[PDB]
Amino acid sequence: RRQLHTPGDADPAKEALLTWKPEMRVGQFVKNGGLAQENRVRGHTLRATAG
Amino acid sequence: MREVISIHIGQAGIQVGNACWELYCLEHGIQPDGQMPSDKTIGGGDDAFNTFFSETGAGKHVPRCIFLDLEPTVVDEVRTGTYRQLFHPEQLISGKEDAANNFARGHYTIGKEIVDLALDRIRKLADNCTGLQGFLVFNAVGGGTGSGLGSLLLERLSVDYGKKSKLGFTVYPSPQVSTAVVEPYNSVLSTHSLLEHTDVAVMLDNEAIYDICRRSLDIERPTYTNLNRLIAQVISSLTASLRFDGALNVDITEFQTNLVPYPRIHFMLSSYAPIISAEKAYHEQLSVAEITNAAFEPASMMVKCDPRHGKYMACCLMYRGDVVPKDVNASVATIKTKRTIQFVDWCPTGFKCGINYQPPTVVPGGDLAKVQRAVCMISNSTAIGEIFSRLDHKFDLMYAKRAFVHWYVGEGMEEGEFSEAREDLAALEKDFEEVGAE
Amino acid sequence: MREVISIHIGQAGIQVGNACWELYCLEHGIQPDGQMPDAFNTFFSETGAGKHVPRCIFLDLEPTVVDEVRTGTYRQLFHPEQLISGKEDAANNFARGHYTIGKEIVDLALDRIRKLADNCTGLQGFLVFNAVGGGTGSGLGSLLLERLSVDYGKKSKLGFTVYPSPQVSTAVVEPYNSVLSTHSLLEHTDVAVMLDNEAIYDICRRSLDIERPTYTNLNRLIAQVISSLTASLRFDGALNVDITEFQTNLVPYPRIHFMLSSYAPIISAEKAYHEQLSVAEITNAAFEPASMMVKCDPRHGKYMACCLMYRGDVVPKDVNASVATIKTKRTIQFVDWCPTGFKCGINYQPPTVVPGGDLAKVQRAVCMISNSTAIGEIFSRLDHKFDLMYAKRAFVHWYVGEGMEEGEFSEAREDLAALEKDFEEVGAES
Amino acid sequence: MREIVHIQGGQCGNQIGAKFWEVVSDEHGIDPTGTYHGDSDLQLERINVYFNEATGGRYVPRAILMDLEPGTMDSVRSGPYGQIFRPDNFVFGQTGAGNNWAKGHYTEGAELIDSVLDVVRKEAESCDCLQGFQVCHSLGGGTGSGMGTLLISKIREEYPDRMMLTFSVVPSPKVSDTVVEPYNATLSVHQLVENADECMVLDNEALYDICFRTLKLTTPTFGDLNHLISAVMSGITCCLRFPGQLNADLRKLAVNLIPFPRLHFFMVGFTPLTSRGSQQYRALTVPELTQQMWDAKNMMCAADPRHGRYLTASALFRGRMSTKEVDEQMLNVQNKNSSYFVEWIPNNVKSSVCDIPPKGLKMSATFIGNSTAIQEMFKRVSEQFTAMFRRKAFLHWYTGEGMDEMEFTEAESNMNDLVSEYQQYQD
Amino acid sequence: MREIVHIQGGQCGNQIGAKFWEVVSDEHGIDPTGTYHGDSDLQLERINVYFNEATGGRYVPRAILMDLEPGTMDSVRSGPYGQIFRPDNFVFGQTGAGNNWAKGHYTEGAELIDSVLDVVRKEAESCDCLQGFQVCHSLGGGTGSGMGTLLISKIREEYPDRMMLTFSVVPSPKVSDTVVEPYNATLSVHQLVENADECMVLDNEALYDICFRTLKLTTPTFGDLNHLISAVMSGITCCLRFPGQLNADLRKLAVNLIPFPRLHFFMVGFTPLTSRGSQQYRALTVPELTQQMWDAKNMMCAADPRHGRYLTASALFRGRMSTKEVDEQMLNVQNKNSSYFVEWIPNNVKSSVCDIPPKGLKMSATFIGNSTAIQEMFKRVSEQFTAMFRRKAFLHWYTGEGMDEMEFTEAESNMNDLVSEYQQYQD
Ligand SMILES: Nc1nc2c(ncn2[C@@H]2O[C@H](COP(=O)(O)OP(=O)(O)OP(=O)(O)O)[C@@H](O)[C@H]2O)c(=O)[nH]1
Ligand SMILES: Nc1nc2c(ncn2[C@@H]2O[C@H](COP(=O)(O)OP(=O)(O)OP(=O)(O)O)[C@@H](O)[C@H]2O)c(=O)[nH]1
Ligand SMILES: Nc1nc2c(ncn2[C@@H]2O[C@H](COP(=O)(O)OP(=O)(O)O)[C@@H](O)[C@H]2O)c(=O)[nH]1
Ligand SMILES: Nc1nc2c(ncn2[C@@H]2O[C@H](COP(=O)(O)OP(=O)(O)O)[C@@H](O)[C@H]2O)c(=O)[nH]1
Ligand SMILES: [Mg+2]
Ligand SMILES: [Mg+2]
Repeated sequence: RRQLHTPGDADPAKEALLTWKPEMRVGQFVKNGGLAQENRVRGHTLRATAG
Repeated sequence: MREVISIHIGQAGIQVGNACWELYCLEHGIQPDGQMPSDKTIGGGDDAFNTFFSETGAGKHVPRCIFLDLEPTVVDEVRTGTYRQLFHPEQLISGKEDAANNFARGHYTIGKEIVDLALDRIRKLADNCTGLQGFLVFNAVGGGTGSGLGSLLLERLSVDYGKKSKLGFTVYPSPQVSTAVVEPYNSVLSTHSLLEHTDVAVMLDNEAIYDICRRSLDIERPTYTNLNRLIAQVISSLTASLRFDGALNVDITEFQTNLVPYPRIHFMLSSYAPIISAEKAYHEQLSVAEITNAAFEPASMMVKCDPRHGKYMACCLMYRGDVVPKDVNASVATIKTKRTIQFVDWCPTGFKCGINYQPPTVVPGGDLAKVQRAVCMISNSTAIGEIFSRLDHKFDLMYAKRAFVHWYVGEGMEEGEFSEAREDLAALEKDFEEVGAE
Repeated sequence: MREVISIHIGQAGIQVGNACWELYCLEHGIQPDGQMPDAFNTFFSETGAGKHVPRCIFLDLEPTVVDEVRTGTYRQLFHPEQLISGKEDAANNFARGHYTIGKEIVDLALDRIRKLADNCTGLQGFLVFNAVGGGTGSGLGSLLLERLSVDYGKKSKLGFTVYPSPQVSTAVVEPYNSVLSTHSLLEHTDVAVMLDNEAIYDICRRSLDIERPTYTNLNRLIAQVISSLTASLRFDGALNVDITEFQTNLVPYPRIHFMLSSYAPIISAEKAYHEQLSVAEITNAAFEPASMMVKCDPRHGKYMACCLMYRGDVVPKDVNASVATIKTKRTIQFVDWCPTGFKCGINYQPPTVVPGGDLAKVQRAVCMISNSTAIGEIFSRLDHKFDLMYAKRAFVHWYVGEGMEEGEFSEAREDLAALEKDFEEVGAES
Repeated sequence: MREIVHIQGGQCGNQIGAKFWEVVSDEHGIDPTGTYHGDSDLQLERINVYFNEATGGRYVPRAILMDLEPGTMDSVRSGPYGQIFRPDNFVFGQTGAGNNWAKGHYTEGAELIDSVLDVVRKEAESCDCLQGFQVCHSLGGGTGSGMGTLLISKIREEYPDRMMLTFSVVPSPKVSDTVVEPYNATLSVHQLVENADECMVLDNEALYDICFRTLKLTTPTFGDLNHLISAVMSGITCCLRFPGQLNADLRKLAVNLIPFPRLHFFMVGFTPLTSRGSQQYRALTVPELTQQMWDAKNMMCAADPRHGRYLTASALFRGRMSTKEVDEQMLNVQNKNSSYFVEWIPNNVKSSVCDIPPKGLKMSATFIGNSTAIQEMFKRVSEQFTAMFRRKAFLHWYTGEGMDEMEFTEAESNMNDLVSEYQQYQD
Repeated sequence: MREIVHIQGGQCGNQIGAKFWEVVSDEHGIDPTGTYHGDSDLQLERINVYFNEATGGRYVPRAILMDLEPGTMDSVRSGPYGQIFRPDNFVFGQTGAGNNWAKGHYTEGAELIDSVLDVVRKEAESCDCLQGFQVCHSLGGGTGSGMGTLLISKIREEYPDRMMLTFSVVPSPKVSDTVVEPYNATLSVHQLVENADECMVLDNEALYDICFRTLKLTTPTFGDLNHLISAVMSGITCCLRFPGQLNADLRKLAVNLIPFPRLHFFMVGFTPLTSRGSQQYRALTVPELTQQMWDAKNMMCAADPRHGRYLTASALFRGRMSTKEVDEQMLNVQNKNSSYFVEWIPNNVKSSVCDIPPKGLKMSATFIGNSTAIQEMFKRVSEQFTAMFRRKAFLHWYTGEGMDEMEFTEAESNMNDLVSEYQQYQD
């Protein structure tokens, strides 16, 4: 069959799972005077799920 | 998560919706085509909360709103206007023929077919959002689409979405400056449904905003465009605590527990304190104590009623801009020590103060000037019983020998449904009197 | 090695296959002449040096539609003798295509099926394409399916057929041809996937917002359903769902194998930028009743078993998370004796867009084929229309005079009469 | 070997604690990351009290942040000293209590009070010997009141022999912010009587008097009130973190203050508060600190100490002082004003001296006073309640999430008993 | 002198073991090509347990890759670390089971079970002394379940004195990937209760809950779910491949964790799981490993360990550590909550030490637990099995392959018998 890349591997945090790298850091962002908040690729579902 | 779904019913709902979404786009910097500029979107692509927009793919925002109206020629102007590429095309809902000032047509005959299609997009917007706080409803009770489809839609969201707040900004018939003959009929039947379905209803009156434009703005020639651009300023300042943070944030759910003391009593007045034209704003010193006095003036009320006639149950203060949290406290002490206004004896603490850190954004081409501070005052008063009693008097005059009844009777409704709304409004009238009684 | 042989019978069969193979050649990069400028072996045979032919036959007793393929843009693609033609059609008569004029062509069709079966190493199933409203779609479809079951035992017979709509129907004797088709398709076809013209009529009206679509616009998105079913064989994925996977995961009882079809994202070009397409939205849209490709109300029926084919950028939680939301939805209902009901498949290849088509480029898609008790509503309407015309024996002398005996109408009615009793028996709560 | 677990609840509790962890971290030399950079060796002697040692030398606070609205969890970590807190401790809701005591305590508590206990159980287990728990919240809202008292109810049944510090702000006499504020306080004080072993009373409008008159700040920031509270919350535990001439832990402060179990509400003042325009001219001495200590306006409560007698008081001195000078000054204020002190308790004021002053000051003192004058505050909250409850105004919300009117009547049962039990010692 | 023959069955087993050999070869220092490039002497001293010596320093796994479709075999070979496997070991059919358990056990699996037993024998007598056989498969499929239990039944009759490790992913409560999970699982567990010696129970949603709540990965696919299983895989046999202070081989884990011969199903969980942003805050020391190891959120099965008492448990600790501290830690956790451990077995936890930590960590642990909480995941499959079998739904596919309804009733009775004796020990 035709080989395709797995689409789930695009997450930067998943590039090395089960390794202890304490110097990995999390960024934040501000939206025009709004509340500064954590920047993830999909942080909304981690924050408040869906529905 | 903080998010609201705005729905706009009737001709007045769409025109207010055009003015409000023009204000929301300039608040967040969204361009009319629907794309935030490239310098703004350089940050994180995640959008953890936006109470009025949802991120679509890459850099595209669609409003969380539906434009439903039975007459196609009003929503088609949105569909051909400068905001064509902003709104989702399926979200704009048209119809074949308008209700034509008929509560019977908007609720039974022609409003029943389109309300199922309206609920389809509400469900498609409910699952898309995660934290739903409430529904914002914009309609005028004088029209058939605003009354009939407004009553039918709010009845369905009550059953489908239990315990969700439904804050409805409604336009009621004016004592003098009113445009329709059957406004007393449509407004009385609207209050039979708006009483128990909506959570909080903020009264808006047509000629009271006319008097603000003539006096404060010195615009001798005002139209509906000028009225809605500051009606929208009320809505944005009311919900500014969600989108932007301040010292004392006040959510939509913080309104309901602090403003209405009884389930049946949920009609509110509205006030916007600094409403100053361009040439008057520079010389005037817009201080916190100065605008707080102006918010409680009878002229600055957007409902044609005198607050001195009634008594204030509770007051909500939506402060915007550079406001330290004690000059609002110094203003409340000066307001509450005044004897011209009257707070009821059983409510020792009556003020709900909320502060936001952003000044109101001025609409380009608008009539308002850029001001550092703003106070949006929402109050519960017993003077609102003057508004419903006058509409009760006009409705009883024409119903005395049954004028304009064959239009309503023929289009589905029965004769006895007129008396039920009359009794519901009359029982509501004594409810306002007994709560103001000491 | 996996292969699959697709046959096409009737006016609807050739036109759908004319739209299926133009999508198949686009996915594999096959040019119209037949030269690619490892995954093509499911549908294309490697021929000589750098040349491919479709693993298909176009048989029809009406030579006009077959000659259109011969003079069309795909004259160099198809092998010339797979385009099997006949002298004159069955002409809306089941008895003609099954007894008199069907016999002269069914021997040549079976011979060429054997030559295609010998070329392929491992055959997984046969794809049939026919419309039961016509003569050769019903008659020759019944004859070829009967012979193919005996010649190839225990091999899956995947059925893609079109039933007449309750409202929109283009011939008078379609209820006569439909009932006799169901008798043969009941035991010979292993798995039947229903299609209805009027439901796919409504999808293009509402979702693709085109107010004058023709038969070409339907068959272009028919091919999207067929390609999504067999995308597991052609392309890799996290959860492959083969042809033999699709039989035992969807068919609980031997006589209950008719199924509904649904393709979730039906989005035009201008609608694509505005709508935020994600896995949760398309899973909601797949179960939406107006997105069903067969005109019936699934709210009336019970979801016996469901299959999901996810193509494109789909992570395995979002298919699992959406199914949890769909299972907790109350407007749909699953049958009580099937608590584990969801079969899901993820294919990593996004769907392709045809030039000049209406569907827009989407990152993810869902093809939903499910067994339901609402399918008995289709058979009730066809039984009512058939019983009305057979009440005083109208349009019967055409069938009786051409080989068929009178009692063959009665036994086919009794076959459908017991077929309704089985759906209400299996749908009854125990 | 004694440690304190800190819990912050609501909009008010999170911002007070963030300003508290702003101040208590710098005096031990921990930067906003967690690395020690102080210039003294005594700062690292007691890091365990408020910080957990982690890999790489990082110190993480023993802080649990709770709220029902997710906006405040953006407000804590994005401000100064916001990255020290553990992201696992960021436990929060999605809808917000919205100033309802019923929502915080009955409906929205049940999905979150299980989760906040798992963080507290994890943090208490990691410790070796808990000195006590310390919470800071508001009695005006619903998130820090209904849910805040719910944790206090559920933590005393698990740890009954450990102390419970509550730093709770109350409704104000003059000007307020929430309409249903008397409803939220009367329910919360009803819970706070039996479980909280000691309570600290705060209010914003006493701090407004302190900021405008003593510190003379022209336009004080809303966080400038928090810095007065934060200096106190560091001052109660000042003897724990550092050595001193007179050792006084949280237990010795507790056992000396309360004569009887129900009189655990205290009013607190902070002594060395001088404006920047006159900080050169002020000489910081023990007679200077004590004179500013016993002043009515220097207290952080609306209760005037002149109205009701001081039942028992305590002072926590920081810096280099003389034990004879401190002891003779505390005897001077009792002998000069004996009518304002209770007669049947000799030696009312118990003083403690710590040899490490706070940053920027050579001498400091935090004053704790248990007096019957605070009954004026609780009666003022109670008289606002009886005006609203007699007509059942703003009660259909509270009964919406499950509670009955009986719990409202029982709220005034213990509130009016509390003010009557305070009253019997004033006479 | 002890070695393990690895068997992989089905699409899941081929994919799970492909990541399993990814982490083992990286741990033992084998490059993707096949040679050795490790810089430690302890890596190469024990490589015959999983690898066979080849010409030129090449190492080949003892992996028999068996299925019924050629699609899954090509995907394993095309991926990274997939070229180390022996192409002769790639045994496969052509048609495919299609998740029909009867097809993989009787019809299609019969003409391949002679071919796969030919090559597992070739791996067997080639090496010296077999420690046991490790097989990874599913219970909901038909290729790895129907044919997998066919291999296990034959490999137990051939070699009846060797160990048997089964890593079976079980059907899920909340979500399903196929429709015939209750039919396949009840038939497979019936074969697994007599044939298999000890079982690892895995489940995808608990892997999903681990990588969402704990790891805070918002979009993990099957790629890193198997990575979680792969760390579990290497944690079981860490005693064999590396030395330690306390050595406990696969027989010692078998004798301790199995009190009675039908008490062989266990749940498993990997200890040091922390989200990427919170790695700096979490210190890496044994007491905070133990609280995560015993946490109910860390179990990779659907069974909640709080519902059922622990009959016997074990910890597979890896890294530099102290036995004096681990022994009291295991004693403390048995005394903190003694209600969750069974009474008639003292010292329910047997712990082992491995001095070589896994790659990227300085300390780790693997938990194997025999608790009666696994009756929950079995009885719901039994509940779903009785739902369809009484209506004979999806049974004509199974009875067309020769298995009549008698084996379905026998599998139902044994499944009900297995949960009958789990509850007899909880009481
Ligand atoms: N503020 C404001 N009020 C408006 C505007 N347009 C209409 N109104 C109010 O609406 C009343 C007219 O009836 P509508 O509510 O517009 O009629 P409708 O909702 O479209 O119902 P139908 O005409 O039957 O379709 C007038 O008396 C106005 O008070 C507007 O643009 N701005
Ligand atoms: N979707 C789709 N349906 C078609 C198409 N052409 C015909 N049909 C359906 O087929 C029905 C007619 O039956 P057919 O089997 O196609 O008739 P036939 O194949 O010409 O049979 P003969 O006349 O004997 O050759 C119509 O009612 C249509 O619903 C097509 O191109 N696309
Ligand atoms: N001193 C001080 N008071 C605060 C702070 N934040 C809020 N408050 C007070 O808390 C009262 C309302 O608290 P609220 O936000 O309703 O608490 P919650 O809703 O239960 O979380 C207001 O009157 C404020 O004066 C703060 O940071 N410092
Ligand atoms: N752990 C894990 N489980 C998987 C993976 N892929 C599929 N599965 C599980 O396997 C089940 C489907 O079984 P299947 O692959 O058809 O079995 P097979 O026919 O023997 O290969 C599903 O319930 C999945 O939970 C994977 O990559 N990792
Ligand atoms: Mg109109
Ligand atoms: Mg034809």
